[PDB]
Amino acid sequence: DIMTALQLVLKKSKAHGGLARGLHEGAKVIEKHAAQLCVLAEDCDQPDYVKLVKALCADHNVSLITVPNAKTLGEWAGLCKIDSEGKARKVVGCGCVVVKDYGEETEGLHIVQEYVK
RNA sequence: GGAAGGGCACCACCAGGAGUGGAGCCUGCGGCUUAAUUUGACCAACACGGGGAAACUUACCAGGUCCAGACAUAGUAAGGA
Ligand SMILES: [K+]
Ligand SMILES: [K+]
Ligand SMILES: [Mg+2]
Ligand SMILES: [Mg+2]
Ligand SMILES: [Mg+2]
Ligand SMILES: [Mg+2]
Ligand SMILES: [Mg+2]
Ligand SMILES: [Mg+2]
Ligand SMILES: [Mg+2]
Repeated sequence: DIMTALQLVLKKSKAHGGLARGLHEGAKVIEKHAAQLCVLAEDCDQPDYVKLVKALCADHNVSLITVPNAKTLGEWAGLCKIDSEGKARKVVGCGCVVVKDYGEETEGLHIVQEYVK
C-alpha cells in the first residue's frame, strides 16, 4: 500500500499543483525549506545526480523516498498526455520530484509519513 | 429632332448689384522633381473624402523590434520545450 499511498499523494499534490519536478528546480525548492518531501528515481545513470539529491535531502532534513523506475515517477508526476483509450502516452522520465504542499490530508499521506519515518 | 404648339426656372435670360477672370498671398487639383513626395474623385472631381498631416493619424519611403500564429496531430523535453 506504500506505493499506492505515494501515488495518491503525488496525484493529489499535482491536482493542487504544489509539487516540483527536476533537480534544477528541486534544489531551489528544497533550499527554500518549503519542501516537505522528496522522491528520487532509482534508474539514474549519473552517480553525481543521486549523490547530490541525497546529500541535499539529508542536509535540509527532508523526507526522502525512492522509486525503481524513473518513467513511472514521471507518469505519476503527470508528465504525459492522457488518452480516452487508457494509460497516458508520450511519457518522459522524471529523475526527481519534490513536494511543497499536500493541499489536503489524505489516506496515503499517513502511510507515507509512517513509512519514511 | 438646327420640327410645331402651350407652360416653366436668377443652378436660364432680360433690367441691374456684387463680382470672378488681371495683382500678392492662402488653400485643392494636374505636371515636374523625389527614396517617398501614399491615395479616392475629373453640371454630378478640384477649402471634397468633414482631408486645417511636426510625432500619432499614414495608407508612402530608409531602417530596427515584436506575435497580439487560436485549436488538432507528431517531434523535442524536468538528465529541462
Ligand atoms: K477680379
Ligand atoms: K468642394
Ligand atoms: Mg450659368
Ligand atoms: Mg444678365
Ligand atoms: Mg486672381
Ligand atoms: Mg502631390
Ligand atoms: Mg442638375
Ligand atoms: Mg511613423
Ligand atoms: Mg507621419
